[PDB]
Amino acid sequence: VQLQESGAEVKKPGSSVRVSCKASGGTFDSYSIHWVRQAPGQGLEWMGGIIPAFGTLSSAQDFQARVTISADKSTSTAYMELSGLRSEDTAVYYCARGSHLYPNDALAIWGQGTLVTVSSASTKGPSVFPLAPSSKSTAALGCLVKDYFPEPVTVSWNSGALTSGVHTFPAVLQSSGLYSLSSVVTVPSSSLGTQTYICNVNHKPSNTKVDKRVEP
Amino acid sequence: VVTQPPSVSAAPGQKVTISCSGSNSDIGNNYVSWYQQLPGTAPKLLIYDNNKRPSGIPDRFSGSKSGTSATLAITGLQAGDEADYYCGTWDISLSAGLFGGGTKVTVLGQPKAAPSVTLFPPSSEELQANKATLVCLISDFYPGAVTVAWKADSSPVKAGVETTTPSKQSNNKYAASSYLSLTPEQWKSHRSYSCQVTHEGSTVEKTVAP
Ligand SMILES: CCCSc1nc(N[C@@H]2C[C@H]2c2ccc(F)c(F)c2)c2nnn([C@@H]3C[C@H](OCCO)[C@@H](O)[C@H]3O)c2n1
Repeated sequence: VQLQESGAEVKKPGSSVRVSCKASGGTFDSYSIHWVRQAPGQGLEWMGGIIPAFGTLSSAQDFQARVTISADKSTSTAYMELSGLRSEDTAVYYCARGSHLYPNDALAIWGQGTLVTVSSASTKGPSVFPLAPSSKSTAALGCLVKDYFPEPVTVSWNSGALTSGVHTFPAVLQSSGLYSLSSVVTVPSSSLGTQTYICNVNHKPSNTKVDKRVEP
Repeated sequence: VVTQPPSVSAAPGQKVTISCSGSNSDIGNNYVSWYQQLPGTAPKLLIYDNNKRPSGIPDRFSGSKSGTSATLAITGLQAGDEADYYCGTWDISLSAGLFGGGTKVTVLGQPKAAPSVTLFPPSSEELQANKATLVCLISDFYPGAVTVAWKADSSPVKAGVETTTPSKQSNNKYAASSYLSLTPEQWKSHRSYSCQVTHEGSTVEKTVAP
């Protein structure tokens, strides 16, 4: 009952993106799959949909000569391909599975969404530094994720074993044109001497993952 | 075009309503669904087939549909209901999904909370990479608006400062972050750095001495 999507990447104006959407249960059954985008800070916009079990598909009129939707049964993955990318195509591309078994259908299971950035600027992976806990900082500790492009960066702690007290901040866009962010976690002070803390930083646009040890 | 008011507001525990207005081609001859988008998250289905709730959705959410109009009602409004709500519909003649513009729900009169300030000096790793960044974390405050100012010793520093717009923590209070990037001549000369946070006219300042 989960739809899986990546981070995910950087495109020059005029190029194309293929956004992937994988069903966790190994089937689309007779449900529909839809693609919905959202430009940063703006509304939702429907792009297209398909009922994989039947191959029946439709795309938004505003994207008919630019959008192609398809479904791969072998890996229960749906794909949307948007061509002729423009600055205005920078958006998070969500995939959502329908509620109706094929007409009162709705978008019931949503993916995390993939951010597509349309820009001529080059990709840059992050530099990750520890924000070590001390008597000066329960204790706060974290990771500083510096100077990367484009967004996003995701941060997990101890490969997902640490979720309580985690706060990942939005990124800051510096004068240089590069982003930076920090992820912080509040932990029992005693845990500082009983366990290790590793922040796992994922920068899907540069296909980079950094696992950074954070020591007191 | 399906329309919604851009915003709606009420105090905690109060009832709020959001209406979606469309045409005979979309809402008029179809069904309306409603989506909740909490800050920094994917949309979530609240209501489908006009008035049905998926399992797990609080019963404080209800839906209704009359002609070319549809309404989402939220009873006993909580801080955790602050989000953007969208109505969704299908127009069979165009075989296309349509969304309303979205309505931002604000929960007014929440309890005030002064910020706590945590300041990290540059890591030995970054210093070894010939760079120096101080990280100021501002947390547990309400309302979600602060001004952050830095000092190096007693000197105000504007260059090299970057600050995030506050966003909610899991406990519904706000947090923000601020960064001070330093030159090697600033790091070799200053004995202390300070992150000054102004919230509702009062200031909380934390100092670090490397
Ligand atoms: C051909 C396109 C197949 S996907 C599809 N999806 C329908 N409902 C969409 C999910 C619900 C929806 C609700 C709110 C939104 F904001 C949103 F973006 C999406 C849907 N409803 N009717 N149809 C028919 C089925 C028929 O397929 C032909 C099979 O031979 C075609 O006439 C569609 O209009 C839907 N198709």
